[PDB]
Amino acid sequence: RFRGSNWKKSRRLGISLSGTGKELEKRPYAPGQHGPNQRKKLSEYGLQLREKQKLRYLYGMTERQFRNTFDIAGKKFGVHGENFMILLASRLDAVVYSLGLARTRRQARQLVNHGHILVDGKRVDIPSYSVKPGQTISVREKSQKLNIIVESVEINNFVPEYLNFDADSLTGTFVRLPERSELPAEINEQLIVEYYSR
Amino acid sequence: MTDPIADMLTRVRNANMVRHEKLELPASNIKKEIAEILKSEGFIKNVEYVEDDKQGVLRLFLKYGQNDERVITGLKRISKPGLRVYAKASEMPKVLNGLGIALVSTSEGVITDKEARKRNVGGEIIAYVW
Amino acid sequence: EFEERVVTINRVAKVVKGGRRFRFTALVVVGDKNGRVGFGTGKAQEVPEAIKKAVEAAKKDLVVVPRVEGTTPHTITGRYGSGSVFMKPAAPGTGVIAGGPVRAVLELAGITDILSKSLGSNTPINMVRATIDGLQNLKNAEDVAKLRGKTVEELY
RNA sequence: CGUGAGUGAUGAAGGUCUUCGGAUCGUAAAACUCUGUUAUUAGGGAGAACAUAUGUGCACAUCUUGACGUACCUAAUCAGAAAGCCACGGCUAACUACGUGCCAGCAGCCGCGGUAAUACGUAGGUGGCAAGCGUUAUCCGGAAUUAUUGGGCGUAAAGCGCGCGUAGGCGGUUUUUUAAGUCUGAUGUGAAAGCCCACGGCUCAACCGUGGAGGGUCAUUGGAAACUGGA
Repeated sequence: RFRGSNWKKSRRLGISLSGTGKELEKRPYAPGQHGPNQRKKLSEYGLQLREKQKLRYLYGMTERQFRNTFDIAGKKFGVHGENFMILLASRLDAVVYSLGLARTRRQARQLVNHGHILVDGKRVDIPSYSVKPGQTISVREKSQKLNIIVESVEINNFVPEYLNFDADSLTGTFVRLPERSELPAEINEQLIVEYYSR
Repeated sequence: MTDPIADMLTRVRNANMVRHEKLELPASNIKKEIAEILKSEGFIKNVEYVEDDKQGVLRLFLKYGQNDERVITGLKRISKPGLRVYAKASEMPKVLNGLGIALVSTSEGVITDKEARKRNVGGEIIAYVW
Repeated sequence: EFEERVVTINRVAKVVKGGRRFRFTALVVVGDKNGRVGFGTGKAQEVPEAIKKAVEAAKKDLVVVPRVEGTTPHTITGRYGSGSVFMKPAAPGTGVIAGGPVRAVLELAGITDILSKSLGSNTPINMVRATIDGLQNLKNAEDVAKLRGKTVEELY
């Protein structure tokens, strides 16, 4: 949806969490123009905007397309501060990042056709799938065994919580309740819980 | 007297700055429990009983620490004549969840803020002198 | 033991009788690694002896910054000079980033729940003076309770 | 759905800055496999719901329809193309060579033009964002700025020279009053393109029941007087 390089997400933002090594062959200093100079200090509203831009490259849906995402991480009752990390893992990228189909989120959004999609009935080729207690995000009859669906079947052993994945199946249908602290913590919570409100 | 607690607010505050153990607040007809509403906690310490004659003068009996430490860091006026700060069932405030006693008078005379939400009423506490 | 933040060492091209005198004004934040701001400037020929010079001559310009339950007690401002700041509360278990003004003010207050705010300009001589203006004008829980002189749960 | 890479030769035939030092527009890349999600003909088919022998007290029988008739989609798996315009020394996330050289450009803030303006114009570009991009008039971030939270009674934003007088705006009078008053009282009602505590789906859009809950009610004295200006 960004149609650009996916290597500037760990340079303009301060929370990428998409790859292990990225500053090994790059230059982990400051920005681009003044990359050989010193760094700065994120502003009050800037830190909440930097995280939004940091999640802008991470989340497939950008400004206006992620309406539900922001709407579910604000008005929704519960821990408003940690509502951006709780009610935001209901996408189709989580299933691919828990079964072993795509290591990135952008590739996980395009893995809703090449990889497992048939979630025990009606499927969805969007970046977010309605996986609830009863949906088994699996593959189709003709696309039972794919190349991107059965790529890292043995390379990705450790799986995440509230997710299921096996050999020649990769059907997620475990717990429906997820963790609100089972995600990277680099951005502020109350800051985004107030700024968004406005 | 134009302001009921005019000298009252300019006495304890001044006595809590120059460290005045005994105070001389001009007692009136409602200047008794209004200057001793914090007798439950320890803000204005406590007193035996307002003793004078037809609105004469009332003491506050302020107490300090070893090196004269004031518990109150300056007292300002809030509920005065003219406007009315009646706290109904709108929204009751909270900070440390229970500590001292304030200005919440209804039909029980002088009560604390512990049951302020229970009664859901917010008035001004007052009392006569002797 | 003490989080000393040496931002930069402003130099000067003195055009006096001497060819080119070099005066390095090493700038270092005099923080006590707790929640105080701290700011001192030196003027010695040796930066190391100049950084400590302002840390031993200016270490009482700090201000005690308490915390409620892991969130800024009050969103204060800063009206001292050109450069200004702002206190934005966040969740106790969070973090900070880069991009804006000074970073040695909320970083000293190990809480990871405050966002350092200071637009004004880039001049780092009138932007840190506004940060201490709001830090000293901060509103605490009991601090405001004494202002009214009633109960702590009667002014919220 | 959104338009091709499961794969992948310094991925060049030599150029992008090149003091050529390497990297690369370049895990761009060949030429296929791949990726399905383009056709090829297709037969297709809620506001508003009960009827028409003469056999039937706000109930109903032989016999009452079309101006139509191709979302999400994992499927045929032809090959149907996210480009763009802008700042680039910047302010403000952004550039290299030439060509210019107060000629022209640039031109909110800056300013850059009388020589070495990567600020100019072309090429290789870069930061942004999203099927596009620069423009014109219209609220609020900007910031309290007739100050209201948000004005002084002096330099600031502030000395009516007017010395003699009731604008009812307002300036101790003890006690003292018959109840100006602070918190109780008829409550049925308590509805609402109303923030409805939930309530329905249209993937990207308009698919709407809950009047008691439900606040957005519709118990706050008749009342306890030693008290704004007036004793």
